[PDB]
Amino acid sequence: SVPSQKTYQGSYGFRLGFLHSGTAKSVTCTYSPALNKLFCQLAKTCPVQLWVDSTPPPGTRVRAMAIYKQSQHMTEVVRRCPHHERCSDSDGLAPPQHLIRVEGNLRAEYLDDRNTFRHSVVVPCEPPEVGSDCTTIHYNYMCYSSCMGGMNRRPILTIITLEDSSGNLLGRDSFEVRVCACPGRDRRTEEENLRKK
Ligand SMILES: O=C(O)c1cc(-c2ccc(F)cc2)c(-n2cccc2)c(I)c1O
Ligand SMILES: [Zn+2]
Repeated sequence: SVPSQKTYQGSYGFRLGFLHSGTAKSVTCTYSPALNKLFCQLAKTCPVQLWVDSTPPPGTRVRAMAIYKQSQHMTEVVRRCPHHERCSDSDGLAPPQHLIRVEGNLRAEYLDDRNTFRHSVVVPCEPPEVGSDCTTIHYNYMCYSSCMGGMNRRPILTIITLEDSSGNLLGRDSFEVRVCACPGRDRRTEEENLRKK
């Protein structure tokens, strides 16, 4: 009915990481550690790092799913709004209803859960490239937080799960997301609101 959001490093020490992009007016994606919140523009690249202490087995996968953050909306499926689901911006792989896409990975799979109707996107784990210490997934969010008939100004969380080949849980992390026109300004505003409180 509601997916768990409990942080769980698990046996492999799984956790996310984010770049330090700053809060200039021109920034397209920026992460606030104080808020545990990603701010991004519509359909722009959101780099999310995956970190582990030890290598999970071959066949491990990484899934992303959005849920509403407020408890009174958490049973509602997060989906694209009535406008964006019809705007024919498909990449050939993501269903037009899905909020979260993975960019530039032909092995991404998109699930419409047959029991919960929730959407998710899952990719195989791949080792870091030589010279790197982590792997990065590039996500896109395909509706604004404000879209009427969709998120409708309600905050969402993205839950990232590390899963075995059967889909069993190996690790979990999460972050809030706001999809907005000016992520740098909005991050600055919300961090100031937190400081004043
Ligand atoms: O250091 C490593 O060997 C390493 C290895 C993997 C990895 C590679 C292949 C596989 F099948 C399962 C896991 C990995 N990873 C990729 C997505 C989630 C974690 C990471 I981050 C690593 O740092
Ligand atoms: Zn929309």
